[PDB]
Amino acid sequence: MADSELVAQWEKVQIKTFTKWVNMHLAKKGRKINDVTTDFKNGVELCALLEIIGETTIKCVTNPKMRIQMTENLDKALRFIQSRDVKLTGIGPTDIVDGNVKLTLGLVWTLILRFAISELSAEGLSAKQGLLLWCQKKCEPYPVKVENFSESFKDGKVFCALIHRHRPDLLDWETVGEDDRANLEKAFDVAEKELGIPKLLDVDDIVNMPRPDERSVMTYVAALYKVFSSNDQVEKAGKRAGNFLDLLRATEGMVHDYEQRAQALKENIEAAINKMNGVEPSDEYHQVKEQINETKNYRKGDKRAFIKEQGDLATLFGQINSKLRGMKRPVYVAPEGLDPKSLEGYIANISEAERALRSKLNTAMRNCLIALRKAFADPANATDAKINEYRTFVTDETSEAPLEEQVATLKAKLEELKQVEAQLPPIEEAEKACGDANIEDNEYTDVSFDDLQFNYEQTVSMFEKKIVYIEAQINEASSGVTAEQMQEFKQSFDAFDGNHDGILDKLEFRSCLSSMGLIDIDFTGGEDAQYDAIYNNVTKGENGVSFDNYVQYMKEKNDENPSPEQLNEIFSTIAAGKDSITETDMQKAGMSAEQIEYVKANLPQKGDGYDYAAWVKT
Amino acid sequence: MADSELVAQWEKVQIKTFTKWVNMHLAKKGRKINDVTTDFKNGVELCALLEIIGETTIKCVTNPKMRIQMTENLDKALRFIQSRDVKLTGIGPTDIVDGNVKLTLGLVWTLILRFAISELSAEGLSAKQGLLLWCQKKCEPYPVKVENFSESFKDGKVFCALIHRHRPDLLDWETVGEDDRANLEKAFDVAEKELGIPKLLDVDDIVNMPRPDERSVMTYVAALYKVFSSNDQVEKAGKRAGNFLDLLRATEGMVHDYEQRAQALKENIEAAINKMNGVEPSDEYHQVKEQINETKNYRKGDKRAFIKEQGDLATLFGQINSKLRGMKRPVYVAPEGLDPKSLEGYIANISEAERALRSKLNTAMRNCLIALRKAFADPANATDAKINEYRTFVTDETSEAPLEEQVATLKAKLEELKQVEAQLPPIEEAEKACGDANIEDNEYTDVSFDDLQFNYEQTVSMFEKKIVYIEAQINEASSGVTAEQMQEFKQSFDAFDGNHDGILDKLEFRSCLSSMGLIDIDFTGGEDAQYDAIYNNVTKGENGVSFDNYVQYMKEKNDENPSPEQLNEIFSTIAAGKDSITETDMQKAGMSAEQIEYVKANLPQKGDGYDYAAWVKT
Ligand SMILES: [Ca+2]
Ligand SMILES: [Ca+2]
Repeated sequence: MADSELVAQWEKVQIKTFTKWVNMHLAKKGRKINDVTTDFKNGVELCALLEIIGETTIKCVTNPKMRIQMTENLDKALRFIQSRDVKLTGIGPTDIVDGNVKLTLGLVWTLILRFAISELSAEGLSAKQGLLLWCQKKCEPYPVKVENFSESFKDGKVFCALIHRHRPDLLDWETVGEDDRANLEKAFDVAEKELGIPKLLDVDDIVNMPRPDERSVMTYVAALYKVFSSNDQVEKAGKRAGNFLDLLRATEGMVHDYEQRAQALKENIEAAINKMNGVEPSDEYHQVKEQINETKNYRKGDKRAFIKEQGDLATLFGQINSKLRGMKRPVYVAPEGLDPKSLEGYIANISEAERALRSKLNTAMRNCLIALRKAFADPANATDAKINEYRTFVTDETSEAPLEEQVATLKAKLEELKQVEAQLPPIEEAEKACGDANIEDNEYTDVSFDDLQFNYEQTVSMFEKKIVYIEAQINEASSGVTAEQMQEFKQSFDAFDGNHDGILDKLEFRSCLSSMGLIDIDFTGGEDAQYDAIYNNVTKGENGVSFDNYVQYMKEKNDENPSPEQLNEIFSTIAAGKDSITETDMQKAGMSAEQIEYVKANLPQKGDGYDYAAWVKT
Repeated sequence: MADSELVAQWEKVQIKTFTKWVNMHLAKKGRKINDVTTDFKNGVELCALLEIIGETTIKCVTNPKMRIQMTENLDKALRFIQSRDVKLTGIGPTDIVDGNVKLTLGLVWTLILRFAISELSAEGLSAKQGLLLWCQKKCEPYPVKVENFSESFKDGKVFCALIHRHRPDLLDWETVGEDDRANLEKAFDVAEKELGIPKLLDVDDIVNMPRPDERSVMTYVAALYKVFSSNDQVEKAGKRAGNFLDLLRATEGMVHDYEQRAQALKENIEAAINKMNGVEPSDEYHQVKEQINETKNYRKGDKRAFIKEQGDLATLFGQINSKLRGMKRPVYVAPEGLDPKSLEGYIANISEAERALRSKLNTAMRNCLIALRKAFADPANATDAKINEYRTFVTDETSEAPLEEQVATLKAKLEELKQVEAQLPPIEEAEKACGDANIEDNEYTDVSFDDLQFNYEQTVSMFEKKIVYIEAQINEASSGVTAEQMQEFKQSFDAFDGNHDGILDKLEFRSCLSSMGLIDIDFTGGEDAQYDAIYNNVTKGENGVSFDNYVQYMKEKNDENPSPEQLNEIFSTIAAGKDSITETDMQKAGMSAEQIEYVKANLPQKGDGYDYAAWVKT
């Protein structure tokens, strides 16, 4: 009969915990019982416990005098119990009054089930088993087995499981799983101070006993169910889902922003490649420079922005994926061809498009450059060569032809070279072009434009000179001008003829004459009127100065000059016979001091006089 | 006796002309004679003729009464004649009184010689012959023979010769040489109106006679000699030499000016060639451009001036030579090596020096150019190639080596490439150089500097990424971070780390957190003080943010996130058992409208509720 001590010990525990359960409710009305087996005998404490948990007015006798009134009290109380789905055919009021142990404890038992765990029953499952299923489901991750209401809860790691499964903030879990005194005390303490569940079970007489009482344990779990089921626990569970949903919702915002922007970037890179593939490399320099310059704006602007953006997105996609890795949720997969690895390839492309464009533009500029240099070099080299061929021709004097023919030949060859004059202003333009295009190296020619202009002018003037000199040779008999002499007239005349019309202007002629100093008249209140008349005298009409008129004048002025014999007479007459010319003779003759000085300077002296034999020598 | 009519005829002419000579002198005192043979008989007219030509007072009887007084008169007159060198031993006063023809005419003759042509006699030459020599010398260019005083002067072209030889302004010469009446009348007329010589010879009785009288002709020539000998004729001859000397003197000025200037030009061209031959073609671009530019100043300035000056001088030398050709004088020969043909060669030279210099400068610029392009192209091509070799290496995943070794290998190869970073700023400088030197074509490379910088940065970042990911693989067991997961942390952290010190600044960290939105706290009067404390919480000291600290925080934040089973409970508790979550449950649970919207948006609906089987699925 050892299986008799265990039955008793349990009764001692089941009386403690069923008492601890009644006054937990009675307390809300200030009432209290000491022992369920003895304090329910008068009926009063049961009726008042029923009125608090059931919320109905039962007005029983507070001080029952006779066993009849105690019984009277219980019938009113038993009517209330029976009305709710409870079976009470077995028990009568007579024995609950007597204070019968197991029937009182069986009645306290029936009420508990109705008022704490009746909700659990599920068409094929008793109150005990539906509560057991509720324990079982809430303990799936935990290293406990929940198999009965005695053996399973002895350990007490199942009591801790029920609090951590519902509220992980109140008792941390991996600090559970060794001591049986500890984990229980911690759990009963947690339900007492923070859940408001009174310590209905003693910590010491569950650890001391081989198996705890099944009914006592069930009472506590039911109380635990009501607190965790409580409205406030639902509210706590609201805030928790809130926190989790909100993070996903901010993360929705993050995936939307990335999507809008990733698309944008893909589109923009695409736009750029169309532009780049589209542009066609110019033949013209200022255009190609402009095309080159264009690329530099992109490299400077957009290109920079496109790299940065792809960066930022690779950032965003990574960050977003971290957050879902963090939430234990599945990773974000970006729409086909908007993953960042895809995105990076797009950058690759426009980099590939740029490199192909500028290289294409590079050869353009190179080619353009070459063409520009040859646009001045090939003509100028053709032209330098032409003038030179004609230079050599006028330089050649091996001809054995008649002079009149040589003149005709010359003027004929002159025309050709004169024709060249028009090609000069195009080549000047082509050199200037090379200048604008910034080239300070030619490489195809040494020659310059100014060299061409100067060489041409010289060769043209060279022809003009040889023409006149052979024309004056032809004319020597006819007009008494030394061929040689004529050159000098042509030479002088040309060089004042400011235009090249071979006629001197009234202004233009005066300077020529003024140069040679033939106009003795100077200043005198500007007494150049004589010139008005001299101009007219020279030009018979003529409204300008003829080369022939010019020459006429000069021949006329030359005729005024005495011959050397005629010169001799003048001196003879000065000296009155003697060849020696004394200073006194000249002074008496009236000559200016300066004239005398020249005579002395220029004439060899014999004795007291100056001989003039050498001047007459010819 | 025909040679008797000629002797008479002559006497008739010699009386006319000897009379015409006496009263020419007598006129100056108002006195006059009609005939020398009859009016000298009284002596008075002779004495008075003697007193005018001799300038001495003889006071003879004006009205001689007796043949004795007439004779008396002549003795006084004959004393005066004899005193001057004259021979008069033959003639007496008695016969001159009688009126003897040939002796009177012989006495008139002797006086004429003394008072008009005595000057001519020259120790071996009679008065007649010295006068004849004087005629002979003054008629050297003329087509006359002067052989006697009769036959030679008959023609009269010798009388014209004497006036043109002395004064060519009064009777022009080539309008002489046909008519004998004409040329004589013109000459006698010229001496009458402009010389003041009276027509002592009749024009008609020299043309009518076979030979004119020798003595009559001589009388006129003597008179002609005195007028041409006259002071005023000397003065006229002064002005004439003046005019000729002065022209030479102005011409002296012209040869001096040319000489000073021709020298100058020769010297200056010389100076210029020394400069040109002296300059040495630079290796450096800005210098060579400067050397090129220098030439352009000369071509623009001096060169122009040197051509002009040589022109002007060729003008001056020609003009001067014309004037001496004009003066019948010998031509000016310029000092050896200052003739204009010489001068033109000097211009040739400096043109030759210029062409050699700029060509030499041209190849310089060409070379300079090439060097400059290769100074960027060869390094950049070396560098593009290096980075790419390292790119391929990090791209290679064929390795079968241990991970720890692969990490060591990687960081080791990373150092090398990190070293390159310093070569980048030199190549940027070398590209910029090419830019200043105005080259928009390269030709030796397609590559750019920005391409190098970007490719480098990408490859360096590529290494950093693969290092951390293999390091997180190695660490997975130790620290419960998905290798993959760690990247995201590194990825995010790096991208806010504004410097590259792998530590985030207080400012720098806040942005990172702010980005992810983990800091719920915002605005509230700037209530970021919590952050002060959160920063400190993250960084234990630490005065910055550790990558390990960063990661710690994130693991900490990740741990706060419930598992999918833990998520299930929260929903179970909301729904109080049923899997279907109604809107009302969530509203009663207290959840925000937005949370509810997300639930509906994200969760498949069964009946009246929203299932959460898929979220728990994992
Ligand atoms: Ca003109
Ligand atoms: Ca930093």
